[PDB]
Amino acid sequence: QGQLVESGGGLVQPGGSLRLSCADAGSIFNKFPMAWYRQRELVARISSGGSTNYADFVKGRFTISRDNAKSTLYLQMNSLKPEDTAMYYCARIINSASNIAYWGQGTRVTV
Amino acid sequence: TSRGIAISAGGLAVLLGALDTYVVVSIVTDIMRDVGIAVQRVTPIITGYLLGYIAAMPLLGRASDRFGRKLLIQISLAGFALGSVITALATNLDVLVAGRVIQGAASGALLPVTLALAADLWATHKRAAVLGGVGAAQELGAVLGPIYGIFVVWLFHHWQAVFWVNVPLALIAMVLIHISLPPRQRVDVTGGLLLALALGLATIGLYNAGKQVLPEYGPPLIIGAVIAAVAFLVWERFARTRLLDPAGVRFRPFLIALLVSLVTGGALMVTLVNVELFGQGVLGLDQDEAVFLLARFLIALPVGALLGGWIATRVGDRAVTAVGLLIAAGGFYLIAQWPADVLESRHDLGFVSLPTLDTDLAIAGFGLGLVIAPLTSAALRVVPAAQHGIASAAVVVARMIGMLIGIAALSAWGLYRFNQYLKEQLAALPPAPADFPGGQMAGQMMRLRTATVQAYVLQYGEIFAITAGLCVFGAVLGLFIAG
Repeated sequence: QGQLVESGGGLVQPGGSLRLSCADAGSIFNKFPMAWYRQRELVARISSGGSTNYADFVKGRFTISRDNAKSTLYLQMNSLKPEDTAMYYCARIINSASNIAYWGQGTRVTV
Repeated sequence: TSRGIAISAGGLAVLLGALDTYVVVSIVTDIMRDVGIAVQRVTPIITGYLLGYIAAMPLLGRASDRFGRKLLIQISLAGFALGSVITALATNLDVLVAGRVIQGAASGALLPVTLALAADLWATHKRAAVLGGVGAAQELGAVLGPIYGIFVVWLFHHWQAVFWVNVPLALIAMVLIHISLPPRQRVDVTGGLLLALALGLATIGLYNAGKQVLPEYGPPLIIGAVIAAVAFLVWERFARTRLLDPAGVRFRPFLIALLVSLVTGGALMVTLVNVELFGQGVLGLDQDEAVFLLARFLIALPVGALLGGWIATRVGDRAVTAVGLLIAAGGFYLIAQWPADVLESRHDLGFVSLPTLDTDLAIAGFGLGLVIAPLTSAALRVVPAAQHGIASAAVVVARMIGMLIGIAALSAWGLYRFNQYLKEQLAALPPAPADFPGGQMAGQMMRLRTATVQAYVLQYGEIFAITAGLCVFGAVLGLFIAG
């Protein structure tokens, strides 16, 4: 397989937390850069080897990570704010130089 | 004793002929302009050269067992000049290909004949270090060739200058060789021409330039090549003269050395084509940029050739070929792990870190480099003097043929498994994106692009995983090389 399947969105009281998950396949999970996007707006990016990168609005409040046992990319989101209300998408970046990407039907987060 | 000066003069001819091999890579477009060819059907400028290079090699190698090694180096340098003039005079593709054929056949003799010169002037136990220098001159020239092409067009502003500059350099090489090398009946012409015919059929039939890896004219030429090879084997049982006379030749180690040489050539060509395709297709580079990825692989080859020869004077040919091929295998196992963001990645040694792309190619090319000199040494160890020429040609022709067999076989398997991976990707990607810029057909096209890239990256892994395994198989064969 070679998937990108989001889950974990829901209603959150300000200051609360969520863990978004993005199921994938280990064939390709570790061969491309990945990212999470708002609605588009980049939230977090991770290289194939785990080098993280974040936008300004994150202020260290989230973490993007890989779990190779279930081949899932995650966003742990803590201390959520009303401004974080959005559809969140997990994207595979198919060309890193042009940052051309592909993504699925997202998961909505409302704070 | 003047053997050091002699092999230096020969090595400079080997260098000169090696520049001419891939020089065209940097001037194809300038040729296309002047010859009148549209943006390739230009391929005879490489396939014709390679035909002459491979097919004429055994017979010109054997000729050096009779007529000596100075005379044939002079003849091939004069033919290298002649072919260059014919190409420089070309208003027409048909005249370019003819001149490139003559350049190729000429340049093909220089390396085997010079390896055999080293075999004449040195005893086996120190010889491997000298074979390393000659082999280094070959691999280095092949890699500087494209740059030499750029440079002379920067000097003289016409690609024809490449092949005019060849003429003085050839005359200079003939002068060095005239003063430097030791002064001074038939060869098996019929067997040589039969073998040349077989090699030619295989070379045309295997070379190719998207769901099919051989030209449609390929398969019958390949099957014809087998038949022409049988006719060659059959003739030389009834021939009085033989191209390689089997008296005293120990064929088990000789043929294993040829088969390992064949393996090394496949690993070389597999890397030359797939890395450049991975540059364009996955990394999004220009063709000119993607070829330049090959630099640390291409530079590491002559470095390995030189040092592997010196080490083999001390530890033996079996060991350096085995370890060198395990170094090549390790490099290819690392290349199998490349992600689509490899240019951004590094190997972390804790307290220093190294670029992934550059060092995996360095390791792979250094391993293949280490193997050139001791393979040639071990082939020459098990043949008499005055078979050195035809024996040196056999090792090179095996490597050259292994390049073409390598891409054909591994591209066939890679294409087969690409399509199976493509089935898996199309089945598994999100069937559509949510709000794609440009609408749903743009999202479906991007889904299809995403599927092909993901499938290509999975193909790329298996190819270099198999290439690593075959290098280990070659490393094991390295232990049944001579000693």
